Amino acid sequence: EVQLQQSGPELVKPGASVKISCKTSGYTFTEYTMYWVKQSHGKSLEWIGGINPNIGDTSYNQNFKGKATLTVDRSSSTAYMELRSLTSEDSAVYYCARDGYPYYYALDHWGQGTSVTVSSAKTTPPSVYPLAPGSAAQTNSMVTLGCLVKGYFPEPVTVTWNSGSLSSGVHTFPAVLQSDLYTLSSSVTVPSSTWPSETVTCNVAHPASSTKVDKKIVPR
Amino acid sequence: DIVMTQSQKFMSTSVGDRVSVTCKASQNVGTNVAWYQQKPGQSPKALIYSTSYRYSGVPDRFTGSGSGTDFTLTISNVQSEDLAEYFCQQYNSYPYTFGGGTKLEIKRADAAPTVSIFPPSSEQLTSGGASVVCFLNNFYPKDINVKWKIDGSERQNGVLNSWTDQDSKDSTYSMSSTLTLTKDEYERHNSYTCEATHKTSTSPIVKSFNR
Amino acid sequence: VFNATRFASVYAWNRKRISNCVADYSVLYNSASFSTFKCYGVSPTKLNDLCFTNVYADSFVIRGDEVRQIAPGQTGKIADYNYKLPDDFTGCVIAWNSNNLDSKVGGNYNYRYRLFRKSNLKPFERDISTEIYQAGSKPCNGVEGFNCYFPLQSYGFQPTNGVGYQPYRVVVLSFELLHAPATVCGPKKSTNLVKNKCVNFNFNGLTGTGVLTESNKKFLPFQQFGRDIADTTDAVRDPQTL
Amino acid sequence: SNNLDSKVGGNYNYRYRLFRKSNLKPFERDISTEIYQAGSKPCNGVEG
Repeated sequence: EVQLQQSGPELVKPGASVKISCKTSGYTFTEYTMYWVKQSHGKSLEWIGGINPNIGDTSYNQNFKGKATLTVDRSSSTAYMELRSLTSEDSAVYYCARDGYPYYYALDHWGQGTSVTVSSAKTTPPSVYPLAPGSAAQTNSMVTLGCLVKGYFPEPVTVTWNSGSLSSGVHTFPAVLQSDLYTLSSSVTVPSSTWPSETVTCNVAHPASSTKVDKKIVPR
Repeated sequence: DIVMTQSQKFMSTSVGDRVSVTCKASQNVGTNVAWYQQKPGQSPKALIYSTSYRYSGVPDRFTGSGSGTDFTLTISNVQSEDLAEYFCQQYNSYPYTFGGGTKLEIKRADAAPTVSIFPPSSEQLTSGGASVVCFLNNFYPKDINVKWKIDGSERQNGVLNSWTDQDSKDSTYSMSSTLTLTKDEYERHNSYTCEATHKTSTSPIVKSFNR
Repeated sequence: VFNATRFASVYAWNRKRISNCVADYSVLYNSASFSTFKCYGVSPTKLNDLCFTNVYADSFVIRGDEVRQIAPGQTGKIADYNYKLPDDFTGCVIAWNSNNLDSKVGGNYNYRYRLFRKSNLKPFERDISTEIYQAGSKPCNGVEGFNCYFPLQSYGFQPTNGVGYQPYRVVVLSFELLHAPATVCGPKKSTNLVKNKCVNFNFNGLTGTGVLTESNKKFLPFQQFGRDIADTTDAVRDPQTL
Repeated sequence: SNNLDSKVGGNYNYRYRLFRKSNLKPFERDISTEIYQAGSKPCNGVEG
């Protein structure tokens, strides 16, 4: 079974350099040509370059000439991409590929992808903050609640409502950037027959800091 | 290099319907183009190469035609697994120029959003800053325009937004609006409102709170 | 073939047809001017005892490491792309060291080889094409680039090269046994001529036993022997003396 | 007897003759490990 396995996600400071691997198994690594690409968040795809393992010929894109270099290790069937002079514009995922010309193809056969983010901030634990609906009967049919996070790094956090039991209309909005630190919110819909008679709480956990914090929604 | 243009970027077709994805080229690419399929978060897989041939494992409903300038990826009987991101590539001259991308959507009835504003809590009042949020849930279609008015004056700084992808159960959108500001600027004015317009009504949906 | 002035390339392997003549192989086995001599199916010295229809000699120069690829059931750049051999080869292989003959300071550029081919050759096939070899899904358009290379490559035959990299004038001696008549044979022997003595006879196309003497019989220029009324031999013309 | 006489790295014990100076006779054992000569030059107990 032909399988391409890449590395894990790397947090890196600006100006440094990283090495992204793509291990290969299931086929003859010498003949087939390997490409490398880059997909930024929300925008179109872009191509970087390609390397040939039997010879070593390279042809990079003109916008990535002083950005990335490629090396192939035939002793372990592992390719490598080394990025240099990183800036905040390289917040993207990077895939490995495989050409298919000696099989009557035009195939790329993409791998998994390594999420490489850039920042200059130490990992900060989150701080939850509840939302005031507020007091009572707003509206009379269905009342919405919520809980914010502010100032945390890195993605993601696990926002569970009522310790993972309430799931009838949970809308965890994606994270944005306001002060080089991520923030998001969540929106739930609890009917009037249980609030504020019963306790509805918001549980946000951070796997990168191992901090468990919960805040009960209080009617105010 | 070659500029591969895709128009439009959004398309909405229900299940059991015929959809056509098109993208143009700048120069004479010839025949060698491609098409891909990218699930949200997952890795892209290949669907069509050289605009007339499928791959090993893709369904037979993905057919392609066209040569020279226009290329069309037509799907006959779409499904729930058809919702992905579709790109087009060229193989004529190095470097390879990918396309823009087209996302598929499910058609739904028109529904107005249910706006909800949340003033900052007492824990925000003793923290260092304040932020008032305006949730918008279960609306269709995607086009919307939120406007934070501060006693009749539209505020533009610190007004951040965060849209969502389509829900896989009701095919509705959701979005949120975070307005960040300091302490005394929150208690400088007396009212705050979350104006949001839509095509489902002439006048925009109004909600507000005092103090 | 073995002592040619300028050999051909490997992808341009020359072939010279030999037939309708005698071939003395014993001088080669006792030449002691060859790095290797290997005959498949038959002994090298026994070649003087057999007869064949057609005999070819495929000549080319290769590096020392590629010599093992010159055999039936091999694999390599030459065994696949420049000069492939069949699985039932029963000819011969002779190796001469050309490190002092065909070597050149800075590599010998007169000799080249198809280091890249779209696929493999056939037995005794030759490919003298100069098409740019495509390895990727991109088109070469006759010129080079990403996965597009001129297939033929020069050699590094040099005095600096080692035993496995110096040139070697290779000569593969092909043989043929067709329904057509035998045209090439080894050299035959002979001896002096005895008379007035009971001895055995083994002439060019006649054998037997008896006493041999001179005679006054008048043979024709094309007559070899004679027979009596009972269809029994009673005379013979000596093949080396009329 | 591929399960008994065989061997992963090749059985050296079971061998055969490859060359000879003449034809063997019926029921004639031969255990001469002498280096077979084929040319004119002497062998003197070594291949070459």
